[PDB]
Amino acid sequence: MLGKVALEEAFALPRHKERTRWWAGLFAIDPDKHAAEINDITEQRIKYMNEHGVGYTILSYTAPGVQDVWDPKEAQALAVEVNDYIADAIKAHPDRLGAFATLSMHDPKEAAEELRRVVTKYGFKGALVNDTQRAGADGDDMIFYDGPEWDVFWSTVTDLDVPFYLHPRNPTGSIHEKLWAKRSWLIGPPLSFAQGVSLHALGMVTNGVFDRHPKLQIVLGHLGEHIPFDMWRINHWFEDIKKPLGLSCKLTIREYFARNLWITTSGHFSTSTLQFCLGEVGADRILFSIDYPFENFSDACTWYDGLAINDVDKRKIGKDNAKKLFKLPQFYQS
Amino acid sequence: MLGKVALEEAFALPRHKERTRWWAGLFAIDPDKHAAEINDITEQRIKYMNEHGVGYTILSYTAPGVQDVWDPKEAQALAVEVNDYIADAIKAHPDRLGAFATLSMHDPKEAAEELRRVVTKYGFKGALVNDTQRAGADGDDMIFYDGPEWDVFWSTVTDLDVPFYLHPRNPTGSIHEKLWAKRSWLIGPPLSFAQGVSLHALGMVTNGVFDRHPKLQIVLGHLGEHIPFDMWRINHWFEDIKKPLGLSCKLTIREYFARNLWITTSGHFSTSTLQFCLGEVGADRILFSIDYPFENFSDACTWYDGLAINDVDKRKIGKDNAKKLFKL
Amino acid sequence: MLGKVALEEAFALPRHKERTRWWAGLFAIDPDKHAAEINDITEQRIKYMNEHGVGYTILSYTAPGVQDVWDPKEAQALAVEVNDYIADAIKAHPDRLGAFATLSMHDPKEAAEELRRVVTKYGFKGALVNDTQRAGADGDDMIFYDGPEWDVFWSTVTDLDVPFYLHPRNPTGSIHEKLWAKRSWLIGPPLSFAQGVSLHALGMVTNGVFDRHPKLQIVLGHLGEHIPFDMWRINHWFEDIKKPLGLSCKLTIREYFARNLWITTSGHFSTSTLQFCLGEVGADRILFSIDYPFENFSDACTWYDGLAINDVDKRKIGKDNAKKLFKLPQFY
Amino acid sequence: MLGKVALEEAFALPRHKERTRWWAGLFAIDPDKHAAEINDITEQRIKYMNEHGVGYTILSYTAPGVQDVWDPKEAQALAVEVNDYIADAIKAHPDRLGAFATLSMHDPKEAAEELRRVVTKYGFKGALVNDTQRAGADGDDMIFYDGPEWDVFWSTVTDLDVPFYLHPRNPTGSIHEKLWAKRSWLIGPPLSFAQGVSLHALGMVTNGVFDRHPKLQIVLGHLGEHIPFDMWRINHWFEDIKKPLGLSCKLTIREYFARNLWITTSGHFSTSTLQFCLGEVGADRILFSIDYPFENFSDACTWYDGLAINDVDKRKIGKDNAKKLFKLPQFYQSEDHHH
Ligand SMILES: [Zn+2]
Ligand SMILES: [Zn+2]
Ligand SMILES: [Zn+2]
Ligand SMILES: [Zn+2]
Repeated sequence: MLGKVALEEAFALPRHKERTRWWAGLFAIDPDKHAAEINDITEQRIKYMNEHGVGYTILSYTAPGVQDVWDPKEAQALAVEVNDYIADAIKAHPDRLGAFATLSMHDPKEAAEELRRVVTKYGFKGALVNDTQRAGADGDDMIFYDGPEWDVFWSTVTDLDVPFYLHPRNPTGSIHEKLWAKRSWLIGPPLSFAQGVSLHALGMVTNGVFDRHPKLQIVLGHLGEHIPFDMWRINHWFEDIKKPLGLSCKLTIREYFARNLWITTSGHFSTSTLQFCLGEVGADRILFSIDYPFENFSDACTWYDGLAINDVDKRKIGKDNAKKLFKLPQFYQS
Repeated sequence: MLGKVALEEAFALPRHKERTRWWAGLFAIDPDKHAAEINDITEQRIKYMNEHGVGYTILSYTAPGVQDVWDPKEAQALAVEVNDYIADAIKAHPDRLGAFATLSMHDPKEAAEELRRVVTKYGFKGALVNDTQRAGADGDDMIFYDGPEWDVFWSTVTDLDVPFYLHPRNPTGSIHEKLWAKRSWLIGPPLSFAQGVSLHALGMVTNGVFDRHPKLQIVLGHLGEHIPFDMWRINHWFEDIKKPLGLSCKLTIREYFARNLWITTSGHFSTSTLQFCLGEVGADRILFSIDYPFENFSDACTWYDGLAINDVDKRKIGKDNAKKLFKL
Repeated sequence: MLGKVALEEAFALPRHKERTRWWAGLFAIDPDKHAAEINDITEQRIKYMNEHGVGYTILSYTAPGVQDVWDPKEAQALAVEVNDYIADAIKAHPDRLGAFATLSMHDPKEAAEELRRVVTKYGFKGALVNDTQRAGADGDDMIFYDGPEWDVFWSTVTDLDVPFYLHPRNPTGSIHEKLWAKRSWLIGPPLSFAQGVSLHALGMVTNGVFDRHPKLQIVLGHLGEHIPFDMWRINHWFEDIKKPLGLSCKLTIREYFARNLWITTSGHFSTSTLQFCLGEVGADRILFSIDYPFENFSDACTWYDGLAINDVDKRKIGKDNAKKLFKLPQFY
Repeated sequence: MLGKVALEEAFALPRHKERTRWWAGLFAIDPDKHAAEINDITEQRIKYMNEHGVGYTILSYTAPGVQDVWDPKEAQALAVEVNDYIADAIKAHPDRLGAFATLSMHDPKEAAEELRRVVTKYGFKGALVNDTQRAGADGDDMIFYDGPEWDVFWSTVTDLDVPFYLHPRNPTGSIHEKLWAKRSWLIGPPLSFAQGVSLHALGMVTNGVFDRHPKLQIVLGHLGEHIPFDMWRINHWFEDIKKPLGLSCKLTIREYFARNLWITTSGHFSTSTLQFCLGEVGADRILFSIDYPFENFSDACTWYDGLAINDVDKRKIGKDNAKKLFKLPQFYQSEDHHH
């Protein structure tokens, strides 16, 4: 399939040589290759897109990124620097590249203003945030976005009518020490990533974010970070036990997955899991994505192009869902 | 289908009735009925079994159980007390009721001896443990069982050749405060339970427990506590990235699910997820279970009895897999 | 779920006392209740709709119906009689009942004119035809609609922009005797029905009906009459073998199922097969239906309402697909 | 996966090479290659097996084969010729090649005697028959095997305890004229094949063949010739409607699929349909198959080797179900010449 759209696609700031090499060494068997590709915006990245039937990618800042920065002024300065950098870096290829906003999430009003700045000025397509904001004087705390103090931010997101991609981050601080340090091969894609995002997303559900902000679109990578596996079980326990005991969110978990939540295929090129999600989530709410350069184009795209599924859903998941959700202009081979 | 076998089926101690009823306020819409049913062994429990086609259930101590007790002497005494209690309580129904061992997991040698004691004396079918053992100052510490100090325990488990059921427990202490207190509707079946068990089970995988103890059978409830959903993703990251970087476990995740792991249908009466698991896990390693009394018999058994799947797999999952695994 | 739409729902003419008795003797355990329910249009049928959350049903003439009549003038007269009868019988329930055209398919131009007559005069939502038209002396011949001479009829269907539901018919004549008489319990839903419809519908594909008429919408019951089970196998043999050897289809079989074909859940209340069809066909092309009164409302509707599937597709399949495809107005 | 076993794998007689090459013009893009490969037993065939991880194949006579021959004496003589031919042709490779019996099915006792002859003398693994036997004048009649006169045959099959593979055959004669001549692109794999076998197999079910012969094992290719798609629909209509009206078979359709029927993956390299069949049929009754040379080894084996399903079911379907059902030699894989 030509003209696919992918949107969990990372870049790094070239000056961050040590940080990029550190993350590369934890996520890639060839870390110098990883570094070259996460730094490149317009050369190898577009050659891969041309080679593998990808018309358009929406770029986002690497994890942990700004969500690792616990000093609010340093975090804000890095978010601004990243946003200005990537807007300029993609300027030559508006037919191939868009960007998501990078945000410091220490303060709701500040994040709202920066999101508004770069969506309005640069035409960014939404925001991508690496789960909770690392915080505290020494980086031991974390900020979730499901409390009412974030209403001023979520109302900006819905006023702009752009999605928010809730990406994972590595575990840090006392949580890292107590749960993960002694089984550290589970940090990242094997388990820790999905546990963080699913906690936060279901926090958004059960703490009323989607009730207060019913137009809000939240995107989850990796086929939904475990959640569809338990769609039956979560729904049974919410509807039959937790709501009788006081849970007051207005809709069912299935209704939130129909109206507010999306899942992507990033890093999860599983035909069997995708077929399962056709039932539990539905092709209208599933988006192709790669997770480049943590994943390579060939793996994602040979898998997707090879899917022996119906042509309507293959087109929707491959590009047409994203074209409508992100209001995309005509892009290469759209 | 008649003669079904279920094995994530809880009881509590009668002397804890008030405590039991207090805690039931968070997960039972009728806490008085929940306390009555969890304390009952041979009356209502067997009546439900007879009415819903359950020939045999293996009973286990309710969560958090002994894993909530951070004083080692008190924990050990309670495990002993519970094991003797349930052996005596079920003794008149050998054809309908078995038991899993209850253990204090503060000390590997201590836990191995108590497991050996009750398996040999009472014919218990295995052990069931509610995830990590609370310990340390004020019970804020957590004991996982994937470190080398637990080899002496796992060696006793395989010597006895009985399975070990890794059951969830609620988050406690500072972890509870940091992650769950502000989104507490997610505590239990909605999310926290599976996050705990999958962390611990995949710690056993990656820290080599099944390589040092290849006979070991670990049973997971709730269709595998998220793990089968990511069978492809875990496998890809383990084989293609983590092992080249240094991960040293000898088998693939799929190989551990064929040799060492089992999943049950407890609290997960999902034809959709079960079908997905038929491909990713396989009918030979899936066991029916209920999670009574947090779940009721009618929900679990109406679902399973109505499953429109092939005859041979339905019988394997409903009873024959468990008959052979636990040698009933 | 409330407001469901069903559209493989049959009626008979009340004067046909014996032809209803015969058909019921093969496919119904209570011939009395069957006759009473297939004859009813506004009473027990709306009672069932009210008890089971069905907002609207599109009614169609029983099988084999007009396709059993090999005398063209008797066949055309029955299609006219049926079309006037049902349009009258449903007129006081426009928020609950619609109708498909009944057609004699002896002649493309004749059938076209009658379809245009009843769509224009009564607002019928399409046509429903019970597979091939019996023809010739004794009625042993069969008229298929995939030849170029049917272009004027399919051109009418796409001009009116209404769907054509290709319903099964029993096996008759020499074919019945040679293949079905000595294994007659397979006649109908067990096997014969799907073998007829799949032959005809795949005839339309490979003889170019959808290439000449790209806007044409054909609806198949019973989750597609076996075809989705072989979507991979048909696709492989068409693309890799039949097309190098002459098959001139512009599109793949999957593309025709995306653009021209639909399937319904009539008489196939199988969660297993539906889930499989979400992959092979897709929720946008699947329609709830019952096959009343051969099936009862309770079986179809307790199954559908109970489906533990995503909310978007449950709404689309249950009602919203049909609302858009049949340009249904406000109803409940 | 090495050591895979396939068993819908055809050959033709060399003396028919010109007729074979002609007919391949309709179902092979390179009919010269098709004729060369369907006529070869030990060279290219085994080379493909070596290259693609196939340890063992059971060979059978191509369709329509003896079922096309409506003179009973000619058909019997051909079946005998074919059986002696293939037994001799495969005899040096017992760890790579087995054979199914080829039968004339004009007369039950004659067919039973030939099946017994070649199972006993040659160690054939079962029978493979291309649906109904052409009979009568002009060969326009059809002999089905679900009537009571075939009981003597099915008792021989269960006494020998070998399976019977019910393979398709092209439509012929008047049925071909009436239904398929004007939509000839549906003849074969696209539709006609499955319609024939499913009618015949469900005739066996509803006419009580598996009640009179409960040990009988019938194998269906192409993931069951449509039938599992309608497992729910067939079961509902059998149990709730047709049995009250007089259908007298004793078990459900699911019970026959657990006890008497097998399906193979021949010509149906569909992860989607296979997964569906895991639920409706179960991995214990599913067998890998290729349908060579109509299908090529690369298509079947790259698909099967790439399947991301649980290890145990993959081994059962790929070889272990067949190793037990057809009593393959222990250590046969030591001869697999794997690359
Ligand atoms: Zn990522
Ligand atoms: Zn439990
Ligand atoms: Zn009907
Ligand atoms: Zn074949």
